[PDB]
Parts: sequence; structure tokens; C-alpha cells
Amino acid sequence: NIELALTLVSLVLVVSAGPLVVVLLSARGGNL
Amino acid sequence: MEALVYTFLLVGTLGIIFFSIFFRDPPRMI
Amino acid sequence: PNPNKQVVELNRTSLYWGLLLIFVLAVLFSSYIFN
Amino acid sequence: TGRIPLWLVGTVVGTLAIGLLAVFFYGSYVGLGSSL
Amino acid sequence: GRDQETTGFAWWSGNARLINLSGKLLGAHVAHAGLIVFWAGAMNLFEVSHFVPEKPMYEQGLILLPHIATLGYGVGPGGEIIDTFPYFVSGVLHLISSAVLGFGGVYHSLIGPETLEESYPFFGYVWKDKNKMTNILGYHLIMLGLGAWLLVWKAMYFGGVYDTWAPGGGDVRVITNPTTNAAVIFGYLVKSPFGGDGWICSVDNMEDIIGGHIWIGTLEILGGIWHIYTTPWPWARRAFVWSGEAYLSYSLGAIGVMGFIACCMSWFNNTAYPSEFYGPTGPEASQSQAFTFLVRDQRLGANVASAQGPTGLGKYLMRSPTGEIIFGGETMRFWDFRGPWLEPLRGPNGLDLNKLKNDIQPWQERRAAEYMTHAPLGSLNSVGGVATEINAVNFVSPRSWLACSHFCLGFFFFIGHLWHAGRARAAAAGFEKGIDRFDEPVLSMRPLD
Amino acid sequence: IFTVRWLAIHGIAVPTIFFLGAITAMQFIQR
Amino acid sequence: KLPEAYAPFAPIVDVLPVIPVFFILLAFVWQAAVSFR
Amino acid sequence: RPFSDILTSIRYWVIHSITVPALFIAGWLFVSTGLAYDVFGTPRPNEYFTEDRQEAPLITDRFNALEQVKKLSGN
Amino acid sequence: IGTYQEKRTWFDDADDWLRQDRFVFVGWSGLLLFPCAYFALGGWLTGTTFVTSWYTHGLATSYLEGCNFLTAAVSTPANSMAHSLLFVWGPEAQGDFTRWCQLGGLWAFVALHGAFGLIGFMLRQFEIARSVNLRPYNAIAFSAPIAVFVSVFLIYPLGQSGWFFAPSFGVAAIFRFILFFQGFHNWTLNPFHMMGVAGVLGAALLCAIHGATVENTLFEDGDGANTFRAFNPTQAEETYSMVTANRFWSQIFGVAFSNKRWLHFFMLLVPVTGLWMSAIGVVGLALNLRAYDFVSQEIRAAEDPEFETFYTKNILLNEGIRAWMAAQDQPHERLVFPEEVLPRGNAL
Amino acid sequence: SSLWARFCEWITSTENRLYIGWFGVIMIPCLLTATSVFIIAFIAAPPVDIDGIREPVSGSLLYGNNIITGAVIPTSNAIGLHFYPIWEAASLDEWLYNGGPYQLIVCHFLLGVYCYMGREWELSFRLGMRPWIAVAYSAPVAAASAVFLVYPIGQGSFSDGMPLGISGTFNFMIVFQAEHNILMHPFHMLGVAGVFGGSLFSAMHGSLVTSSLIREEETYNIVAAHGYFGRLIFQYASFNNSRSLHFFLAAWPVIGIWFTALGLSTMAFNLNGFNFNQSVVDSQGRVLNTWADIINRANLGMEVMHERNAHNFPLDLA
Ligand code: CLA
Ligand code: CLA
Ligand SMILES: CC(C)=CCC/C(C)=C/CC/C(C)=C/CC/C(C)=C/CC/C(C)=C/CC/C(C)=C/CC/C(C)=C/CC/C(C)=C/CC/C(C)=C/CC1=CC(=O)C(C)=C(C)C1=O
Ligand SMILES: CC1=C(/C=C/C(C)=C/C=C/C(C)=C/C=C/C=C(C)/C=C/C=C(C)/C=C/C2=C(C)CCCC2(C)C)C(C)(C)CCC1
Ligand SMILES: CC1=C(/C=C/C(C)=C/C=C/C(C)=C/C=C/C=C(C)/C=C/C=C(C)/C=C/C2=C(C)CCCC2(C)C)C(C)(C)CCC1
Ligand SMILES: CC1=C(/C=C/C(C)=C/C=C/C(C)=C/C=C/C=C(C)/C=C/C=C(C)/C=C/C2=C(C)CCCC2(C)C)C(C)(C)CCC1
Ligand code: OEX
Ligand SMILES: [Cl-]
Ligand SMILES: [Cl-]
Repeated sequence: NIELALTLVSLVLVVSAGPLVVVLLSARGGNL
Repeated sequence: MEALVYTFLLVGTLGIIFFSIFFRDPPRMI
Repeated sequence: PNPNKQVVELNRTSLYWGLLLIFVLAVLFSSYIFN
Repeated sequence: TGRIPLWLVGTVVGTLAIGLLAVFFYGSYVGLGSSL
Repeated sequence: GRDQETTGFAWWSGNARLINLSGKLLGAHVAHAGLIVFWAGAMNLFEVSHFVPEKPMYEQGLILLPHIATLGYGVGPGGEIIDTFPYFVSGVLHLISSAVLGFGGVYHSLIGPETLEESYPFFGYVWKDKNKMTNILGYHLIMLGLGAWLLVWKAMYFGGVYDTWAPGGGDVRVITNPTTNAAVIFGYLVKSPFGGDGWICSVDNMEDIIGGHIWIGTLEILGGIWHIYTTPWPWARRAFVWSGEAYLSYSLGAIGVMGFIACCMSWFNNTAYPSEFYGPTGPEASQSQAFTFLVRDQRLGANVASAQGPTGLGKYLMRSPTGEIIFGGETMRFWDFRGPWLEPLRGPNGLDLNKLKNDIQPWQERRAAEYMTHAPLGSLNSVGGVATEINAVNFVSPRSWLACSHFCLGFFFFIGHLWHAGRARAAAAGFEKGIDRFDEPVLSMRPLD
Repeated sequence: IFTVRWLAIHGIAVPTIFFLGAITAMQFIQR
Repeated sequence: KLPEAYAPFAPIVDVLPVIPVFFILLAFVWQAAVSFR
Repeated sequence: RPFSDILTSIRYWVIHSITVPALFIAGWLFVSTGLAYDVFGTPRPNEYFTEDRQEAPLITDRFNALEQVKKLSGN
Repeated sequence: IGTYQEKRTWFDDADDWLRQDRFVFVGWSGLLLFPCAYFALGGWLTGTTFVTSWYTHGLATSYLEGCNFLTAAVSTPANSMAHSLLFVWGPEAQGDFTRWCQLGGLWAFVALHGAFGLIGFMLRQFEIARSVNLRPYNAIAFSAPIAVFVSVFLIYPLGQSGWFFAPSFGVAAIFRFILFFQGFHNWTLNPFHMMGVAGVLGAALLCAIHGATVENTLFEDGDGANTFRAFNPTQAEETYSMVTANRFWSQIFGVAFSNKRWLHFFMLLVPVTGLWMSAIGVVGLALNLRAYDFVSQEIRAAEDPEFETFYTKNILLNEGIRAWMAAQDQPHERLVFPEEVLPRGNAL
Repeated sequence: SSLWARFCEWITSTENRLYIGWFGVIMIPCLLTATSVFIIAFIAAPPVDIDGIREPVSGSLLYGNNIITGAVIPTSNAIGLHFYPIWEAASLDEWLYNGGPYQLIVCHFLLGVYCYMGREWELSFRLGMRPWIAVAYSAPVAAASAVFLVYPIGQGSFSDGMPLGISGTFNFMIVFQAEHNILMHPFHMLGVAGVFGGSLFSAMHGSLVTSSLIREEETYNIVAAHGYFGRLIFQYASFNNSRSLHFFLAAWPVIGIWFTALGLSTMAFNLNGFNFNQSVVDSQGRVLNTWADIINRANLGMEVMHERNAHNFPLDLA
């Protein structure tokens, strides 16, 4: 299940990347 | 002659539709 | 002399609707009526 | 209100809802009702 | 970004605010290309990882790998998959390429200028500027011509495409004599779309396919040069709407038709879509079943030739309305089917019972038996089976997936054509927003009835 | 704190949250 | 399957194909932060 | 308070930061404990067919159902 | 008060409180609509979540059993119960919740509470309309849905053996109920169903055509692409051109509405009329009085073997549906049909 | 003035009682052709061997049959998807026996309905109206195309096409479910929601407007002017805009019919609906039947009966 576990880890990091960019940009008054 | 009766009914319905489109009351109202 | 006396009113569209309905209903039940 | 971006709240809650539906489809191919 | 107060378009129509923004529009298109290339690479690597050498690709629900296999990569005699690394290379290449396109799109959507005409005149373009529009079409027309010639090159050089009709067994073959006769190449175009003629879906020889790509490749490149050095003629300007939405509507309508054609190709064609990788076609599966029983019963001791069925129209064999001897049963509808496993047993007049009585090769049987079991029939939950079947087999013909998906895509894009085209025509007239409330044309028209 | 509006909100939400937990556990039961 | 060297990276390739569908979701998220100007 | 105002009140979130989790957990425990099978008499995956009856149960007595269904359920 | 001035009573107090501006209109009807509807829908959820028909229909119908949203369903009680209301205190469950659920009591609970809920909902329509001082056309229109429910979930089950032959609350359950009617009642051939289908298809056509016409004859009352922005909730002038619409349909279809009132009255009459027609047909099926087949063609087909029509072909299909589902669909009948007795066509 | 120009005007003339158009130029003749043959066929057409098993099914009021039973028999299975023009047939009698009229009617009908859609836009552009009325008419046209073309093609025969008759329509629907389980297809479910919902919305909108205009004033201006909005049960502001409401009144039904049409087209490629037969299994492996299994039992009955003599092999791959 190590493969499945690290698979979910990858899914979390990748899925969180898009919101991460928005949150950061919004926080620093970026052009969003 | 049941087929003749059926044909008459079908023809009659079509005839009503005809006058309902060409002999209809002029649509003076919008 | 009944003041309640009134008159029925049938317009062209109403007449067309009635005739269309009576014919369509016949076309629908005619088959079953002749079974 | 305040100190809370409602847009983020929606994005997070929405992500969780997608996850719950995913578990349902997972259960469709696993355990009971999996045809195996 | 942008707001409706300054564009008149709501968030649900935001991309419509990029119509006059050439620079931003470039980023949007470039980015979308990144997404397409990304999936091509990502899904390919996913398929490679989920691929197993103990099962055919069609049984493994793989759609991209069959394409590379048809190009003649990691395949061997009989369509057997020798290696998959070539497929891995394709996924890696597309995936990394998508990154480059993605960066360009993001840049031309953030840092890049909203317009280019002001700075880069060559890229700068204004809808209605027919000359510039035709020039842009020309550039892309040449690109597509080069792409078709790349395929033609792979066919006659750098190896060859897989030929399911290859002599002495199906395998990759380097096309050396591509059909260049216009009558044969353009014959398919004038062929009826009805049964038998099958329009362009009838193409069964790779020679015509490569030769046809030779024709389309040259014409597209020549057409591009023409549109690059010519401007629309008066008749065209008086019979076309010159606007971005109008141009999009034209593309939407065309791509919609192409989608429907692709659906039929995947469902009927077996040459461009090798049954070895894409699985058997609907007609192929039916004919395979008739062949499977015909062979089994004949071995048991049945004369398939004089075997009258319940209707009296022949249990195993019968005559096509045209006269050709065909398999009996409901498969009579697929009498025009042609497969590399059945052709050898056929002759000038339909099937040859002589070959059916003797000369039937074991592979001709094994292949038909496998196709019969892996018919295109399937369910949304991927429960393989004609219908009314228990949940035991997990398989849905890849042909079914492509045929259903591209058909739906074509339908929506056709509806998009109607929406954009009509709106474009109305916009030009000026009544896209609505009636003037003071110049209502109907009020000035005849009172009719 | 317990208005008709509040009562209605918890009249469905509270039961739903429990039901959702039960359905999730059902997705991990093995025959 | 992926080459032996790229085998330890199978989980990642299992998540890559679904990445494109997330982009359209990200668009609506951006509009949400934008408040759908 | 508009639902949006409440959906922004971090206090409301804190108030439901424990109750909502507990409500879900209870639901999971309910099924995991097996209480659901006993509460609704829903046959467990191992008690659908008894040694006596290897076929689906058919209740035939309306006024003698209580005892019949119990016997069919193998008590 | 009461065109005479009267002393206020507790009724007046309760009246004002129930009939009081509130997040949701409680009113007096709500006292029936809110409780019954909650128990009905709630029971359906509880049933589909953790309730089995293993002892009523011998079928797994619960998410706990492993069923999905489509398969899960609250099945009807066993045919042995007949038309028994099957109360929890009834002579069957005898106050046993577990057994009451095993006996299929929840189905009756959901149906009974849901039936009164619909009554309360229609009463709410009249109540709200009376407060708004508007003709309750919406309530009169809600009669068609209620008629369908009563005829399909009450009249039919009562006309047959028991609640067992009634629509079970489930997606797949409704599907098998539909297939059963075709195989046994030939519902499709029934003229009343035909009129009902016409109404539903006709109403859908009216809804789509009306929305398209209005949204396509809208006047330009704004300076932006988005036409939705160019509208005032308290505007007096019509947002669209009835004239332009009339001419378009007068030339495209040959006829067109000229009175907005008549148009909308027609939009509500078509659907209501159709539902009521189908309800009368279901009443006939309850008593097994169905238009199964035309004797004239049946006699001709028997005497003349070659004679054949799609009507005769459909008759054979119905024969298969009944023979290849009766064994399980009707377990009370305990019918064991040897495979040889079952009607099967060549091959297949 | 050039006569061709003069003609072009008359064609685009809005003074015509029924607007003729460039689309009508092809629509009128095609539909007139299909209507004539359909009327003659539904009345005097001789039996047709639809199953291509030499067993001709009787049709037309003359050859017995009735308004309900009567229908235009689909083309013979032998022809399949092959083009069968009257001139290709050796004798008009053969054309009737093989089932040619059906193919001719469908061909002259589909072209007409497509041109009818174009004619709608043509008049809208001539009147100065928005150009999306046809898009709504695209939903019904798409459904007709699937039952009379897409499905016939996917199956590989025009015989599969829905017969032009009441009883024939029912037969087509039954056999379809027996082979595709259309009821368990999510797209058909959307279509049923569209019609059921469309009827609900039509009844409500009609009732609201009627009660309001009960008296040119806006559809609800009256009730709005009073301000006694029924937010008691209509607690919302999404459809406060009449344009917003009417848009939904069109989107809900049209989008639903689009899905059901695509659903039928996908099932035409052998993509049947969800199959959960024997999905629930006990601990030891015994199959616990469900409502789905019961539906399967019926599907089997229709399957074993359809084409009693048109199957020489067990699998119905066709
Ligand atoms: C293929 C999908 C796609 C693409 C390529 C675009 C592209 C674009 N949109 Mg758009 N949009 C989309 C879908 C898409 N959209 C959808 C589905 C909606 C409906 C919700 C909208 C609604 C919308 C509106 C209302 C507007 C745009 C606008 C724009 C333009 C600039 C965006 C902006 O102003 O701020 C940029 C946004 C951000 C900076 C937030 C994050 C976006 C980044 C660039 C995505 C990068 C993700 C990726 C992981 C990065 C890779 C980095 C690399 C190193 C790997 C731009 C060219 C704006 C415009 O120009 O109007 C004139 C505008 O107002 N869009
Ligand atoms: C490459 C093809 C293409 C392109 C470039 C455009 C471009 C545009 N369209 Mg459009 N359209 C297309 C195809 C295309 N369309 C097709 C095929 C259809 C038929 C369904 C439509 C139907 C359509 C309508 C009805 C409308 C537009 C509108 C618009 C404009 C507004 C952009 C926008 O909405 O902002 C931002 C982007 C969005 C808001 C999109 C949101 C994301 C969508 C809704 C989610 C869908 C996901 C989907 C289910 C995934 C599966 C797709 C596929 C596999 C089936 C814009 C310039 C609007 C307009 O006013 O025209 C001027 C409008 O009203 N289009
Ligand atoms: C040889 C031959 C002839 C062979 C043919 C044999 C054959 C096929 C026989 C069958 C005959 C047949 C028709 C059988 C069906 C029988 C049957 C099922 C009958 C049902 C009767 C009935 C009373 C049913 C109950 C339900 C019911 C009342 C349904 C009504 C359905 C109905 C009429 C709905 C509307 C249909 C329709 C096309 C509407 C058009 C509306 C219209 C003119 C829009 C224009 C318009 C719209 C706007 O929005 C605006 C703004 C304006 C201004 C405007 O104008
Ligand atoms: C503009 C904008 C938008 C968006 C857009 C887009 C769509 C972008 C994208 C872009 C992109 C398109 C991105 C991508 C990226 C990717 C990448 C960067 C890749 C990488 C790769 C790597 C790193 C490697 C991998 C590997 C290999 C290949 C081998 C094996 C193993 C592995 C798998 C690991 C939106 C909508 C929001 C709206 C607003 C604006
Ligand atoms: C590769 C190959 C080949 C070849 C193919 C080809 C050759 C294709 C082409 C195709 C084509 C050839 C295409 C084109 C198209 C175009 C068209 C089809 C046209 C259209 C037109 C339009 C759209 C217009 C219209 C109109 C009119 C005229 C009137 C006014 C208005 C308008 C202008 C709009 C082959 C076969 C060997 C097979 C294999 C592969
Ligand atoms: C019977 C009875 C009763 C009552 C009971 C009740 C009332 C109950 C309730 C119950 C309930 C109240 C339940 C709930 C349910 C719900 C649920 C279970 C949920 C579901 C959902 C889902 C499953 C979802 C899915 C998805 C979508 C589609 C959306 C979003 C999210 C997701 C994505 C996930 C009484 C007491 C009178 C007594 C006598 C008996
Ligand atoms: O033709 Mn109408 O139908 Ca559809 O499946 Mn195969 O082919 Mn016959 O069988 Mn069952
Ligand atoms: Cl049949
Ligand atoms: Cl057969």
C-alpha cells in the first residue's frame, strides 16, 4: 500500500498547487 | 370499410389544420 | 324577462380547436371502437 | 467574517465533497456491490 | 484581468472578452495546446504503466497505444507487441513539450502584451482584415501539409506503418508504391456514404491511405501559398461574414463534421484502425461468430452448404441481394464486411465453400473466435457482454469508446456552429442584442393575414 | 439559537452528516 | 509497464492524466477569488 | 445573519469544528460496530442464507408473520 | 374583525403566529406538510441506507447490503400482507421496529406520510395564494401530480392483490414497475397513456419554444452583450416583442398565439390534462381492464398464419416478459417453470 | 431588374403567408415528397420483409392493420444500410416488397427537418430576431436523426430504424431496452428529467403568469407591482429576471433532449447503460438478487422473443 499511499501524497501536492498559486497571489495583492 | 372510415378521419383532421392556417381569423391582436 | 339571460360565444380559433379535438379523439379511439 | 476568504472556504469544502463522491465510486468497485 | 462593466460580457462569457485582445488570445490558444499535448503525454505514460503483455491492447482499454502501434512501433508479426519503450518515449516527449507550450501560453496571458498589432505587426491581426486572415490560414495550411508528408515519409522511410493486410501475415510494411492515380485517390470522395460504397471509410489498402495523404499534403501546402499570396474575391466577400465569431463558427462546423467522420472510421474501418490493436469491428464480430459455428458444426459433420435454416434462407451460407455468396443469419447486413482473416477464403463470387470445406487455416479460426468474444457490445460500467449479461467480463471495445465520444463531440461542436454562426450574422446586422423598440421591422412589414 | 430557520438547518444537516459517515464505513465492508 | 528505472515513479504517472480536468476547476476558483468581476 | 455572513463567521466554524466531526464519526462507528445490522435487522453478509434455508425467504402468513420472519431470519 | 368586530381568540393568536412572515411560510397547512413530508423523505433515506427486502421480495435493496443509488430502493410489503396498512402497532409487526422494517412497513409509512404531505403541499399552495390574493391556478395544476400518485400508488395496488404489486420507492424499482406494465397490461397500447405521453411531450415543446421565442424576441434595453443585465424587476413594458414572435411563428409554423394569457393558460392546461388522462388509464389497469390487443387482428392472425403486424410482434414480446420474470417478480406465486415450457425464439 | 434577382427577392419575401427561403427551396420539395409517399404507404403499401427472412409483415390500412397498428415497415435487413433508390429496384413491386418507401421517406424527411431548422434562422435574420430559436429546434431534430439514421447506421441496417407507426414505435422502444437497457442509461435519465421537469416548469410558469395577467404589461408586472411576491414558496432571486426565467424554461428541456439523443447515439455504438447484474454477492459467493436483476429477467424475455426466426446463432452481436 506504500505505492497507493505515495500516490495519494502526489495527488494532494499536485491538486493543492493551483489553489496555492491563487492564495499566494491574492495575499500579496497580485494581478488575479 | 373500417379503412375508409380511418382515411376519412385522417383526411378530416388535415382539412381542419388547413383552414386553421389559411382561413384563420386575421391576427389583428399582436 | 330573466336578467340572467346571456349568450354563448364561439370564436374562429375556439371552433377550430373544438373540431380538431373531436377529430383527433376519433382518430385515437376509432381503432379501439372497431377493436 | 474577516480573516477568512470565502472563496477559499468554498474551494476547500468543494474539494472535500468531490473526495466523498470519489469514495462512493471507489466502494462501487471494492467490497460490497463490486460484483466480486 | 477584466470586468463585465468594461466588456459587457459576464464571467460565463469571459473568454469572449479576448476577441480583440490578440496578445491574450495567443496565450489562451497556446496554453490550450499545452493541455492537449499534456494529456497526450500523461495518458500515454499512464497506459504504458497500466499495460500488460499477457492481454491484447483492446482488452486493456488502451486508446493511445493502438495509434503508436498502427504507426508501426513496438509491434511484430501478427500484431504481437515486442516492446513498449517506444510508447514510453512518446509520452515523455509530449509531456515535456507540453511544459514549453504551457509556459508560452501563461507568458502571453500574463506578462505578454494584450495586443500584438501595436508592437509585432506580423503577428498583429484584426478580424475583417481578410488579407491578414488568409495569410494566417496559409501558414497553418502549410503546417498541416508538412504533417501529412511526415506520415507519408514514415510510410516509405524511417520504417513503415503496420499493414493488417500484409502478404503472408499482417505486420509493419514500408509503403513503396503509394496510389497517386487521382481517380482512385478522389474516387472515395465521390463514393456514396451508403452501404457498400462506405465513402472514404471504404479505404482498405495502405497504398491509397499514404497516396491520399500525399495528395492532401501537397494541396494543403499549395493552398496555403495561394491564401498567403491571394485575398478573398468579391463573390466570397459578398457571401461570407468577416468576423472572429464567424471565422470560429466556420471552424466549429467543419471540425464537427470531421468528428462524425472519425466516429464512423473507428467503427467501420479496420485498415487505418488495425483490429489487432483496436479490436474487431461490429460487422467483423458478427461475421466471426457465423464463421466460428460454421467451422465447429462442419467438423461435427454438418453440410453448411445445403443446411436450410428455419426461414429456409440458409443456416450458415446464403446469397447477397447482389448475388455474392455470404454468411447466413442476421449477419447478412454485414455482408459487405472485409477482413484479412476472411479474404483468403473468399473469391470472385462471395465466399468459396471449397476453402470453407478445406484450406481453412487454424489462425483464420483462432482470430475469428477471439473477435467473436471481444465484440464491441459493452456497458457504461465496463461490464463486457451483448446485454442482459452477468457482471463477469470487464471490457468495452476501444472502438465503441472512440465512436461514442467523437460522435458526441461532433454533435456539440455542430450546435456550437449554429450558435456562433447565427450570433455572428446577427451581430453584423446589429440586432444581436435585440429589437430597437423604435425600429421594429415587423411593425413596418405587411400586416400579412 | 433555536429559531425555525435554525431548527430546519439542523433538522436535515445533522442527520445527513451521520448518514454520510455510515455510508463511508459501508464502502470499506468486505463480504 | 514503465521502464524499471521509471517504475518507482508509477504513482505519479497514475495522477498525471487527471491534471487537465483540474485546470478548468482552477479557472472557476480564480473567478471566485476575483469575485466574478 | 445572511448564510454567507455565518459561512464567514470563523466562530461558527469553531462551533462546528467538533460537533460536525463527531456526527460523522458516530455514523462510521454505528455501521462499524454492527449496530446498524441489529437495529434494522438487515442481514449481515454472512447470514443471508441459513443452514436450514439456502433460498430467499418467503413470508406467507400475514398474522403469523412476526414468528415467520424471525424463523426466516434464523433468529 | 369578521365584518362585525369580534373578541380575539387563541385561534387568532395561533393563526397570526403560523401565518407570520418567517424564513419559510409555516402557515396552518405546514402543520401537515412539514411533519409528514419529513417522515416520508426521511424514511425513504433510512430505508435505502440500511433496510433489506430479503424477506419481502428476497432482493438486496440497501446501501449497507452494497446497493448503489440506482439499485437501492424501499420495496413494497410482501403480497401476504395484502392491502394491510401494516402499522408498527399493526397485528403483523406487533410493535417490533426491526420486524416492521423486515416486513416492509417503512414502504407503507413513506407512502402514507408522503400522500398526506402532497395534500398539505396543495393546501399550502391555496393558503399562500389566498394571502397573496391571487387565483390558485398553481394549486389546481398540482392536482395532476397528486392524481398520478393516488392512481399509481393507491388505486392500482388496491385493485390488485396487495401493496406488493405497487411502485417501490427506487430508481430500478420504478423501472421494473414500468416493464411489468408493458408485459402484463400493455400500457403503451392503452389510449389514455398515449394522451398522457402527448401532454408531457407537448408541455416540454411549449416550455422550450416559449423560452426560446421570448429570449430571442427580447428588445434591446441594454448597451452590453449580456441581455440578462438589461431587465428591471419592476418594469411595466414587456421585455420581448409579442408582435415579432407572432409573425415569425405565423410564417414558420402557419399559426401563432396572439394572447399572452391564452399562451400561458395553454402552457398549464396541456400538462395537467395529459397527467389526468394517464391516471384514468391506470384506474383501468387496477381492475385489469386494459386495451391489451385488438381481437379483429388476433382472429385474422390465428386463421391466416402468414398475416403479421408490429402489433402481433409486440404481443409475443409481452408473452416473453411475463414468462421470463414471473418466477422472481412474483415469488408468492411460487412458479417453477421448466426451461422447456418457457417461450424462447430460434437460437438466442 | 434581373429576373434571378426578382426571384431571389420573392424567395426572401417576408410578405409570404409562410416565409419561403433558400432553405425552404430544398425543404418544401423534400418534405412534400416524404409526405406524399408516407400517406400512400400508410394506406396501400403491400407487406415488407423487414427481417429479410422472406417473412413479409403486413402494413397500410388496405392490407388490414389500423391507425394504431398501421405503420411504414422499415427497409429489409438484406438491404442493410445500402442505398435502395426506386430506379435501382427492378420493379416498383420489388421496391415495395424490399421496403424502399421507408428509406425514401426518411431521406426526404431528415433533409426537410434540417432545412426547417435553417429556415427558422433565415426568418429570424429577416425579421431582425436573435438567431437561437433553431438551436432549441436542434434538440428534437437530433432525437429524430438518432432514431432514423445514427442508430440504423450503428446497428448496420435501416431495419433497426424506428418504424413510421404507433405500434412500430413501441416495438422499437421495447427491443432497444432489451438490448441496450436504455432505462439504466444516465443520458436517458437526463432526458426523462428534461420532459418531466419541462412539464412541471410549463405548468408552474403558465399558472404564475395566468394568475398574474388574470387582470402588454410584463408577464408578472401585475403581481410585482402589488409586491406580494410568493417568496413564501418562491424564496429565490435567481429567476427574478424574466429573461433569466425564460432562458431556463428553454435550457432545461432542450439540454435534456440533447443528452437523451446523444445517449441513444452512444447506445447505437453498443455502449449500453449501467449493468449491475449479480453485483451484490454474499460471504460464500451466493448472488443476492436486486431490482436490477429483476429488470434483467424481463430484458431476457424480450430478447429471446424479438426476431423469433431471425437468429441462427446464440450471440446477438448484430
Ligand atoms: C483553456 C482554459 C482557459 C485559458 C487558457 C484561459 C485564459 C485566459 N483567461 Mg479565462 N476562463 C476560463 C478558461 C480559460 N481561460 C473559464 C473556464 C472561465 C469561466 C470561469 C474563464 C473566465 C475568464 C474571465 C472572466 C476572464 C478570463 C481571462 C483570461 C485571460 C487572462 C486571465 C487573467 O486576466 O488573469 C489571470 C489568472 C491568473 C493569474 C490566476 C492563475 C492563472 C494561471 C496563469 C494558470 C497557470 C496554471 C499552471 C499550473 C501554471 C503553469 C506554470 C508552469 C511553470 C508549469 C487569459 C488569456 C480574463 C481576460 O483576459 O479577459 C479579457 C478575464 O477577465 N477568463
Ligand atoms: C474551440 C471552440 C470554441 C471556442 C474557442 C469558443 C469560444 C467562446 N464561446 Mg463557445 N461553444 C463551443 C465552442 C467554442 N467556443 C461549442 C462546441 C459549443 C456547443 C456546446 C459552444 C457553445 C457556446 C455558448 C452557448 C456560448 C459560447 C460562448 C463563447 C464565448 C465566451 C467564452 C466564455 O464562455 O468565457 C469563459 C469560459 C467559460 C465560461 C466556459 C466554462 C467551462 C464550461 C462551461 C465547462 C464545461 C466542461 C465540459 C462538460 C467538459 C467536457 C467537454 C467535452 C468533452 C464535451 C467565447 C469567445 C458564449 C458567448 O456568449 O458567445 C459569444 C456563450 O453563450 N459557446
Ligand atoms: C395517411 C396518414 C395521414 C397517416 C398518419 C397516421 C398517424 C401518424 C396517426 C396519428 C395521429 C395522431 C396525431 C395521434 C395522437 C393522438 C393523441 C395522443 C391525442 C392526445 C389528445 C390530448 C387531448 C391529449 C392530452 C394532453 C394534451 C392536452 C396535449 C396537447 C399537446 C399540444 C397540442 C401541445 C402543443 C403542440 C405544438 C406544436 C405547439 C405549438 C405552439 C406554437 C404555435 C408556438 C408559437 C408561439 C410560441 C411563443 O412562445 C410565443 C411567444 C408566440 C407569440 C407564439 O406564437
Ligand atoms: C492562463 C490562465 C488559465 C490557465 C491556463 C493553463 C492551462 C496553463 C497550463 C500550463 C501547462 C501546460 C502546465 C504544464 C506543466 C507540465 C510540466 C512542467 C511537466 C513536467 C514533466 C516532468 C517534470 C517529468 C516527468 C517524468 C518523465 C516525462 C519521465 C517519467 C517519469 C516522470 C513522469 C516523472 C486559467 C484557466 C486558470 C484562466 C485564467 C488564465
Ligand atoms: C488523406 C487520405 C485520403 C484523401 C482524403 C481527402 C482528399 C480529403 C479532402 C476532403 C475535402 C475536399 C474537404 C473540403 C471540404 C470543403 C467543403 C465541403 C466546402 C464547403 C462550402 C461551404 C461551407 C460554403 C457554403 C455557402 C454557399 C456556397 C452559399 C453561401 C453561403 C456559404 C458561402 C456559407 C484518402 C481518401 C485516400 C483516404 C486515406 C487518407
Ligand atoms: C421512518 C420513521 C421515522 C422518521 C425517520 C427519518 C425522518 C429519518 C431521516 C433520515 C435522513 C435525514 C437521512 C439523510 C440522508 C442524506 C444523505 C445520506 C446524503 C447523501 C448525499 C450524498 C451521498 C452526496 C453525494 C455527492 C453529490 C452528488 C453532491 C455533493 C456531495 C457528493 C459529491 C459526495 C419516525 C421518526 C417518524 C418514526 C417512525 C419511522
Ligand atoms: O434487427 Mn433490429 O435488432 Ca438490434 O439485435 Mn441483432 O439486429 Mn435485430 O437483432 Mn436484436
Ligand atoms: Cl420483434
Ligand atoms: Cl444470427
